[PDB]
Amino acid sequence: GIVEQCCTSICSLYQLENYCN
Amino acid sequence: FVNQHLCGSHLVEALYLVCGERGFFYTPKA
Repeated sequence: GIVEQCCTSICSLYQLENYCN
Repeated sequence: FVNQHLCGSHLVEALYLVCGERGFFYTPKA
């Protein structure tokens, strides 16, 4: 999920905002 | 920031900044 998307791979706004409420 | 490798507190910080008063879910085991 997030760690694979944003830590081990390069993250994006698009993906970060999927974790906003 | 957003376009980098973001781990730990750095990821959490990014989420904080981006999400507003909305807040967020940080779920490492996702």
